[PDB]
Amino acid sequence: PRVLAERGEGHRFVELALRGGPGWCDLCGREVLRQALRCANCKFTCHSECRSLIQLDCR
Ligand SMILES: [Zn+2]
Ligand SMILES: [Zn+2]
Repeated sequence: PRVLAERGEGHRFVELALRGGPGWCDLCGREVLRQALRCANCKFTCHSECRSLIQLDCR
């Protein structure tokens, strides 16, 4: 249903619905449990708590 995503003044980060499929924090390279934030706009599927550490602008 949710077609629009909170773009904001920077990264969009598309919440990866982990309802059966795992997620790998491309940033670090480990396994992600929580709704990993995947900024397909430039970055990738990063860890939820890691998103706060990523202060990069939307390339
Ligand atoms: Zn971005
Ligand atoms: Zn991480």
